[PDB]
Amino acid sequence: GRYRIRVATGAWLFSGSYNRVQLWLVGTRGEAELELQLRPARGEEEEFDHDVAEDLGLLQFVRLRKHHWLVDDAWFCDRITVQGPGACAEVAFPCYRWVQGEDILSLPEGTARLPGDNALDMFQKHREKELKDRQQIYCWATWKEGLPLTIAADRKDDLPPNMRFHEEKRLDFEWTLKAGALEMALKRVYTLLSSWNCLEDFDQIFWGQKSALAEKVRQCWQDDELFSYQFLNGANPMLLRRSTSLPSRLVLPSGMEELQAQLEKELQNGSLFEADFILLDGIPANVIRGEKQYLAAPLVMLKMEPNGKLQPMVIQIQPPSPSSPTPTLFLPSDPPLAWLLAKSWVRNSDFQLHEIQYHLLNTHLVAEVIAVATMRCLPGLHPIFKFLIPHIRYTMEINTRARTQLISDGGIFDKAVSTGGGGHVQLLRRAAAQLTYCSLCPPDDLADRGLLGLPGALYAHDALRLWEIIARYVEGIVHLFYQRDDIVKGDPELQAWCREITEVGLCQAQDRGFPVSFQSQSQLCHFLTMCVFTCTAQHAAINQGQLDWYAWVPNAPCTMRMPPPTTKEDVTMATVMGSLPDVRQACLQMAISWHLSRRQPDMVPLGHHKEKYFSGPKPKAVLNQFRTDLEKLEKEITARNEQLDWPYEYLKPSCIENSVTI
Amino acid sequence: GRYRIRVATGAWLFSGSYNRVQLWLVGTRGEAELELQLRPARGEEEEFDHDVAEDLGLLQFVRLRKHHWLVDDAWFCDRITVQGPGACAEVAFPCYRWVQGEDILSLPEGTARLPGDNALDMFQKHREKELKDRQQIYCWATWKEGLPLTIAADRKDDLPPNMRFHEEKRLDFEWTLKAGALEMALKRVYTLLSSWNCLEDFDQIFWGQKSALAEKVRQCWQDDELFSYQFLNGANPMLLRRSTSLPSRLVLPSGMEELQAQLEKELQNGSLFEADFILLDGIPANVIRGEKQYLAAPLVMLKMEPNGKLQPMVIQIQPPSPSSPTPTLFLPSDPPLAWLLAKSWVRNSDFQLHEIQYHLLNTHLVAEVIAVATMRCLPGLHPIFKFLIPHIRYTMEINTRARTQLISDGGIFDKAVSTGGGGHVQLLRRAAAQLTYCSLCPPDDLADRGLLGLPGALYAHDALRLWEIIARYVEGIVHLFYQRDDIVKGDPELQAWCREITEVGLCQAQDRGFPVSFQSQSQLCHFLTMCVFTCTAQHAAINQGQLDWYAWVPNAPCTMRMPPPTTKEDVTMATVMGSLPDVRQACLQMAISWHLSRRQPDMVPLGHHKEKYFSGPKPKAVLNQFRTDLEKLEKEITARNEQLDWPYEYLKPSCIENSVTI
Amino acid sequence: WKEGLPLTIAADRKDDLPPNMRFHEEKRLDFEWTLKAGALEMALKRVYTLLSSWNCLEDFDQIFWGQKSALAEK
Ligand SMILES: COc1cccc(CNc2ccc(S(=O)(=O)Nc3nc4ccccc4s3)cc2)c1O
Ligand SMILES: COc1cccc(CNc2ccc(S(=O)(=O)Nc3nc4ccccc4s3)cc2)c1O
Ligand SMILES: COc1cccc(CNc2ccc(S(=O)(=O)Nc3nc4ccccc4s3)cc2)c1O
Ligand SMILES: CCCCC/C=C\C/C=C\C/C=C\C/C=C\CCCC(=O)O
Ligand SMILES: CCCCC/C=C\C/C=C\C/C=C\C/C=C\CCCC(=O)O
Ligand SMILES: [Fe+2]
Ligand SMILES: [Fe+2]
Repeated sequence: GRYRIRVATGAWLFSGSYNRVQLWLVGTRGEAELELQLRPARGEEEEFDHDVAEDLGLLQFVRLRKHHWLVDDAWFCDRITVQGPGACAEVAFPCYRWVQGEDILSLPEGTARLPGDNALDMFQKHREKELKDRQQIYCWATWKEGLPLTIAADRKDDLPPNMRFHEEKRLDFEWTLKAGALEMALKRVYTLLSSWNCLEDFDQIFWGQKSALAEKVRQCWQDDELFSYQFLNGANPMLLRRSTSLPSRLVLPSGMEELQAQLEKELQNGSLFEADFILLDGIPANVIRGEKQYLAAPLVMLKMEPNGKLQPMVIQIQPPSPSSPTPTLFLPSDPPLAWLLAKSWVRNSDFQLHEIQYHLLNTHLVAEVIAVATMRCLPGLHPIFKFLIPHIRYTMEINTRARTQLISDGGIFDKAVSTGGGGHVQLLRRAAAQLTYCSLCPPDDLADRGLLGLPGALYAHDALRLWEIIARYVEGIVHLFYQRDDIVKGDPELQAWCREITEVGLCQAQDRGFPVSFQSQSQLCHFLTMCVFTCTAQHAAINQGQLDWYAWVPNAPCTMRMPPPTTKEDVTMATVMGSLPDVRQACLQMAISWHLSRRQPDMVPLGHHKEKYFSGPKPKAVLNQFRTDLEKLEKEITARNEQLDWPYEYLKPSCIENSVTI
Repeated sequence: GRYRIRVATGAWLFSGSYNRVQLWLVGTRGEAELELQLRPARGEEEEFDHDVAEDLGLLQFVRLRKHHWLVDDAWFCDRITVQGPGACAEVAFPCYRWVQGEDILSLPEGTARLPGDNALDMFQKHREKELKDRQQIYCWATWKEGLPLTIAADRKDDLPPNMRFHEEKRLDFEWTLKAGALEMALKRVYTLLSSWNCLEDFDQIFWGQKSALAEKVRQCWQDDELFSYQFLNGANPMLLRRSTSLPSRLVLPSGMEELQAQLEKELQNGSLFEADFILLDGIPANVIRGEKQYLAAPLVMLKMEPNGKLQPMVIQIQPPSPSSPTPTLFLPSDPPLAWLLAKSWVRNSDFQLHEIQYHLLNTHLVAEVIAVATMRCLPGLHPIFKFLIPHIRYTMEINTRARTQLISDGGIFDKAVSTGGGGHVQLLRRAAAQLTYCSLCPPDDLADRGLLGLPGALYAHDALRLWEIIARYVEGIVHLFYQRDDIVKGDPELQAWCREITEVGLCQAQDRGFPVSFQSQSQLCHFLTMCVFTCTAQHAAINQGQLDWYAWVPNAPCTMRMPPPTTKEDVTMATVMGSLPDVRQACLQMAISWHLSRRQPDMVPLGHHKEKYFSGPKPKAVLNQFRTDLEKLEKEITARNEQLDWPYEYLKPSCIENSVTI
Repeated sequence: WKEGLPLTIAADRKDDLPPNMRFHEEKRLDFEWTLKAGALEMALKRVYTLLSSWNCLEDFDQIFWGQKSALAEK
């Protein structure tokens, strides 16, 4: 009758010394009440040997009440494990939550359970009560119309406590914000007594917030090879697509018959690629400190040479208009300053579409919709919730901090970036209309963009490998808990979660290929693979490259302070320098790039969450197989990268964070 | 053949993601090599299920090698527990150390073991090797001649890494130093545009660094009752002693026949007490910023009324000299300003003797001698080492920080305190000559001082209760591991530790009653009870009252800026105010009082160390009985204190830190 | 000064007042100096509370000094 109760504590803030807890061991045949004296230690759980006279049977719940606690005392309980009298099996009760208030917190038994039709079942009652509690604390908010809905939190303090940053993450985030502000102030003081008239003057600020790859970028940004390489394996690999036909906007003037012949030859050869930034057309540009920024919607046509390297054929900086039916077509054979300015405009547009569409919307906002819907509709007992909860860690707070500080009206995005000041919200709406289910799934996105089988598309290879590994993990968990298709259909909480993402969170995403329901195990598996890839791998691909490719500001301008060139002979070094961002906007670009792309000291690698929501050995085995496949993929990526002058490192699983946290 | 290895990690700093460890399970019949991937979590240990083909037998050692680690990566391993194939007993291997370098770290089996005469025994070889390693990293240093020896560390960075502050303690200590510096700067700015001519002007600085008891002290410091009460239950309860005879220095002039009759009546009644500050006689006073400080060696005679309250009879501020054969005898019936100045001089002298003799020397330096000798002569296998190691935590670094920052030449003690500037080192030498073994043991110290059985001596009652409880803990551990007297005598490491404290650390303390050897279990029990009380309870008594009694600077001046009065009629408010410290020294007194007496957020209550050095159930039971007695004593002290206008709270076991850390 | 209120002396500023109604030297100097002293003490209190939490009633002890009385302490 000796029950050993081990309380793993994730975090605590105990002002006093007597922090007591009333704990109930609720079993099938009875419950037992205990009084425990919490004295948590770092790295060690607390044991509590207690003799229970009554026969509790199989334990189903652990109930917690904080007994006469101070108001400032906080307790994040990781989990409670109970060893029976002679059972010797540590029955797990995962909590992973802040125990607040004087109310009883019920922790169900750690075996993941689907909802049933037995209303009298204790787990069914607990999951219904839990779902009501979650649907009252986790509410949807419309941040902007036409956008996917957010968590109902005006500020980070309005968030639910379980979605908050833990101490180490919050301290690191705020300290690195102060460090970036300090370094930017030092850079701006440094450039007060220096001229800003040549590209080498960007060396005056190119320090502290940079990488070795960023130094290589500073050495090689003017090369057309690196400019073309950025479309495949740069910060934004999400836009370039193979051309099945010449674009309609690509209007060639007279005398471009050689370029037309080359474009037709690349088209019939199947080596013609395009990056169309047409989503930026008609987007109002920012006005920063009374200075008008400028935006363009370029089209750049690339050719794939036999050596696996892309080469630029033509840049059209502006789409055709009634005012300008035939835009100037910039070529690599042009005067070098005009071609360099055209490449800088294309990379600036890539910066806009990368940060707004493919970083903020496709990864951050989609993961926040997944996070809110997972908390609202999937109870703690649900296997899909236990599967998804490590991959939605810190997503709500990082999106709330973005909405309050970065992308607010007057935020940091309105201080450096050309799409800011309201145009970025319209661009977010336009990209939300383009935010399809097909675009978020690498096999379908890369088949649609024609990037399958490309030897130099390192992102594409790594993303397909990550998708099949993550899909193996997903199908292992789902086939563990959903044996048949009718079991998937018969799960009301899962269907409610699917509707919450599609109908509610993504704002009627039926037309955009998102499912309203799951009719089979495979459909649920594909959707959850999309969720995990968006929360972990897509964000790592679209986020880790910010410092590598954006610390050198001329390689990817955050804004343009001059109108796009319409003639090639009129472009000088003064035109390029006035078109490039000033030192304040460039330093802000560098600081945000560093802050967002740096490795978090408390980061969790993909699949290596320490929180044990699942209790059974079979989901643990599926997770272990997932980790083994990730280490094998990391070995393959390292072996490939060591033989490359330009390694792709953003999709290494150790460097892929387990959720969207930054 | 499935060995489950659980690695509890106290702390880590992992820059990268692949921190591998080669672990050897060394048993009586063989050893097994493993490769473990460390991914530590807060509050949770790391499990590692591994199949061992060979029969290891009973496990004796766990060997650790860091396998290709980064230079900045650090790992403080708490302990390693191994569960056998079907044994089900978690064989513990406590480490509680920073794993540094590429060398193999051998962790013995957690059962405490005495040294044997079998040289071929693996534990004997390990403990000899460990003792050599410890005697090379833990060396004695002579900070000042005539003083007890210190750890060989010129700065805190020169300390052994296992004696360093952990992250939370170091951050809290440095942040509270910056906070105290900020608050003092604000107080000094505040007093620039205010007059300093009355006692109420000390209200201008009496904020932020104070307590409710300190406010009561500000309300009642001029009362003779509180002044007398401070000798029994104030910050310094270590000096007042019952008078068996009238002191020789108490020279009464003519006309003091009534005072002589009262002193004789109190002497024959047995209610005559004295606080003789004669140790301060001839001590050179500080010179702070060109202003000469002044020191006195007073004698104050107290009478115990039937209601249990002490009352002051006479204050002699200066001892008799050839120049002044009959010093002025200040009485409570004098002009009030002269009597108030005499009481302020007595309390200033109490501040000097409290901080130098009874805080720095009797508690901090003695615990540092115990700490260094324990590390040098007692191996990790030794039961007395496992007993003492929680009670020597942070002692070396707090003494090193004191020696480098506070009490150095030009340190903070030379900036506010009258004994500073070199005189405090001479006072430390004089108190070291008075530092007897009898003085550090409450039953003997209170019997010698005649404070036994006093109803109002709350410190004395709490100290005797703490001594008997701690002695029960000590005798439980010792009788668990030392069954006979010849076992105590036959332990060479214990005798070496005794010599290291007495002959080496305390600099030939034979004449001062410290033992050169242990001839019985009871002698070792009494000495270890002295060690634990000095490290925990004596320091708590002499340290927690600093803010309560010293935030109001006129209640206990850190320095005196005028010579002591020789006449009663010439003392004015100007004389008192010029005698009291200026705002800079008073603010420094307040800041140090707050910094030293505040509850550390990471503090370990007495007997509640989470580190499990002992593996057996019987030392755990002895520790549990110790904790139970401490909670019963805390309930008794709280029940006594709730009915008292002046509660004594410094010896509550929850408020007693487990070691000298501040 | 305001409609519906009792009427005031016709003086937009203190300098527009009749000279016989003006503060004498000691009163004016004391009033202005105590305004500067209160501004100084408030600046010091606000600097003090920058690095302190404001979540309990005892945090009002962080500012309860300098401008108080014994009755205010009670
Ligand atoms: C991790 O590093 C960071 C990245 C992004 C933003 C910050 C900090 N917030 C910020 C906002 C606006 C600007 S800003 O130049 O647009 N305005 C300024 N106003 C003032 C006001 C007074 C004195 C100087 C200045 S600079 C700069 C930084 C970082 O620390
Ligand atoms: C927990 O709080 C504390 C307790 C004790 C000491 C410190 C800080 N060290 C310190 C040393 C000397 C002095 S001191 O007034 O003797 N000198 C000064 N020099 C300068 C130099 C420049 C500007 C101002 C000053 S005040 C004060 C503090 C604390 O933060
Ligand atoms: C006898 O003592 C006083 C009582 C009442 C008012 C004053 C002084 N006038 C005042 C007005 C407004 C504020 S206020 O915090 O509302 N604004 C601030 N603006 C700035 C501007 C720059 C720098 C700091 C500040 S604080 C505070 C005082 C006293 O000295
Ligand atoms: C890195 C290039 C410059 C800005 C890019 C624009 C938008 C970022 C994309 C998604 C937004 C998500 C999270 C931002 C994180 C935290 C807000 C704090 C302020 C900051 O982080 O500043
Ligand atoms: C509290 C009254 C004024 C000073 C008293 C004198 C000496 C203290 C007694 C023992 C010394 C031990 C530890 C001091 C701790 C740390 C040094 C940091 C500086 C400081 O802590 O300042
Ligand atoms: Fe991000
Ligand atoms: Fe101390």
